[PDB]
Amino acid sequence: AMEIMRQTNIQNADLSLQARSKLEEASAELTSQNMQKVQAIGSIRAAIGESMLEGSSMDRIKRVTEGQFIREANMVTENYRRDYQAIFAQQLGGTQSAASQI
Amino acid sequence: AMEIMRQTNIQNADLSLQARSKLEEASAELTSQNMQKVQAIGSIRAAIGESMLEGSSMDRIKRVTEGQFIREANMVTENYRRDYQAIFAQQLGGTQSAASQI
Amino acid sequence: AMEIMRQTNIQNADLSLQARSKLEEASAELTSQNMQKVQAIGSIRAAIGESMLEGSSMDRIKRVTEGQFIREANMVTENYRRDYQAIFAQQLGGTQSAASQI
Amino acid sequence: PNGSNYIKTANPRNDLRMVTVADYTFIVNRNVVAQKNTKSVNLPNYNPNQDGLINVRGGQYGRELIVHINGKDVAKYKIPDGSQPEHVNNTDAQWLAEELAKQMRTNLSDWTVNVGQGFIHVTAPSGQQIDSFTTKDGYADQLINPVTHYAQSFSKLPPNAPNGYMVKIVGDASKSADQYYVRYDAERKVWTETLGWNTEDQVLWETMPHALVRAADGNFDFKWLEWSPKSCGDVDTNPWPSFVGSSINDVFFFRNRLGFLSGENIILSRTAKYFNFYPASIANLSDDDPIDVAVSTNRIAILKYAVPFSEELLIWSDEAQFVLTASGTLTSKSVELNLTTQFDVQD
Amino acid sequence: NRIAILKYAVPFSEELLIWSDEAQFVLTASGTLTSKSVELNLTTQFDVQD
Repeated sequence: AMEIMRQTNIQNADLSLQARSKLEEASAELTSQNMQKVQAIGSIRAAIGESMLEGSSMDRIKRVTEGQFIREANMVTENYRRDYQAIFAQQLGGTQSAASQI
Repeated sequence: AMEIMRQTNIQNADLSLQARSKLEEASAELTSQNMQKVQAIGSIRAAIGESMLEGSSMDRIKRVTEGQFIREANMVTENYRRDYQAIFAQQLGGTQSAASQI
Repeated sequence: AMEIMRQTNIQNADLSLQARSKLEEASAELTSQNMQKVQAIGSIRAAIGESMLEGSSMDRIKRVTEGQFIREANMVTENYRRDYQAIFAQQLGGTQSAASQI
Repeated sequence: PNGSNYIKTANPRNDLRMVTVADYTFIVNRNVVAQKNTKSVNLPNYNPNQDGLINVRGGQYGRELIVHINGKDVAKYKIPDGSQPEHVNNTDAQWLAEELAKQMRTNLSDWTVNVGQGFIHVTAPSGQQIDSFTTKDGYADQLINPVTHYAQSFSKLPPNAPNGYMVKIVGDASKSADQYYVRYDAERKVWTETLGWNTEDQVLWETMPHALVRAADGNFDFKWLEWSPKSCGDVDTNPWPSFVGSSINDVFFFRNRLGFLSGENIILSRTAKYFNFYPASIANLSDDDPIDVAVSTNRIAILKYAVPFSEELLIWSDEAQFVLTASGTLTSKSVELNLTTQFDVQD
Repeated sequence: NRIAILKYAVPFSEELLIWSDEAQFVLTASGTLTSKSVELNLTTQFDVQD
């Protein structure tokens, strides 16, 4: 039973390490989408500053593309949170089966 | 037999959680196709409003593309319903085999 | 032996359900190729009607593209029939091995 | 119908400028300014606080449920971790909700509690709001998602909801780019964007341009056109038309869209529907959006008149003349204004 | 912008011309004439009679 608890806890720590790697690669994905967002919104300013349109509807389009990037960021972080739910629940269920056999 | 009932029921609850995930990601797919549909039908209204065609045949082409997107939505929800049939029948068969061994 | 025959028959009914899903998704593939075919042959009529060439050779080219799509349909239905042969023969071999063990 | 007050002026000629497009000839008074109608707000003071939807999701068997109500725990039930095939009912959606909701009723009746196939709804307590709504049931909250009225994305919005509701999806507070309001309508399972909390949807109407139309009976009716309600969330995100302070100086049907030349703004109504002036939809650009543009140039310029022409409207202003030209679908994206002449004009 | 009865039409070749009482419009489509490409233009304004 000591070997069993040690093995299940090592698997749990492995899963937590997986969660760490997942969060940091999600951070690398978020920052890459950011690195795309900066260029995009820079292009958009450039456009607006050059045509003399100067309008609320013109600002509206800037806000539209900004909301697009924000939505993608939200999709990315929701993906991360779902993966976290998956791995947590998985380690939980494993610990439960091991506890029942114990 | 108690351990067996509990294990099969935990697997069934896992499958139900899976069904919940399937439905919400299907909702995220439907809403994304919607987010495409809005831009498409906006472009179509722009076209029709600008050419002075003023025709039922134009109205027909708008209805054609609208039906395109509606068929697409029906396709994705049919995919979801087939996946639901699959997972339900799978958990049912598993419970049946466990009941026979019990 | 009763459990064995029940299990093999449940697997066979699962395979028949797979055959049902296969035929209906093949129907959805055929109808989609049809939905492409209608647009294609409409474009072809438009072309032929426009020029005033009035040629048997243009009738020939229309028949050529029509035969293209017909061969495509025959290809997909042949794929379906091969898959049906595969699943049938598979369930037959399984039932045979189970019968030998019985 | 609806009076004839708008037409009156001391000098009819200078002030009443009009255009004609068959069914409805639009008569627009230069003199009378528009006003937002604040006596008709859609959402008076939507109480964001009162209602929370306890999401009903999968149980996960043994993981117990603790659901704080108004920050106070009253919802405690632990799923019977019993093997029995009959015992498996312990986790289905309706039953779990019932267990939890009746329990909410026991603690206090100030808030009314309900069961829905997908949800448990707290009716607003009459004077006391949910000061804070939180819950940690199960390891990852995989059973109950508190949803509130504010959430992170298109995701995390409950699947079934009451016949009317409001959810504002916000990316972050400082940038309002992704803010829009979503309402669930029950009859068709759908979620739609309807105007959000506390913003009125209509100008006073009377003050706006009135329209002269001809009845089918051969007599003519002066009438107030039914200008469109905005139907989008928040005052800031769906900008007020912005001709409201100003007189509507001339009215013009450039392209197919209706248009008002305002004090400094070409407010052009959505291009293919004549009267839906406010932005059609908040978070997805639609080229059938109206174009509200101001010709800043380098000198604030009032826009005195406009001439429709064909492919491109010309805008004449006191100290310069500018041409707005877009061959492609006239859209907010392609306006392309040019300042190309400098002769003067007078009143 | 004005309901116009269409009095006559003249076939021509590439593009039919439509003559109406108060304006003359040309329907032109070089590509396959289709609902998609009609492209009507109002380009002249002389009058016609019955």
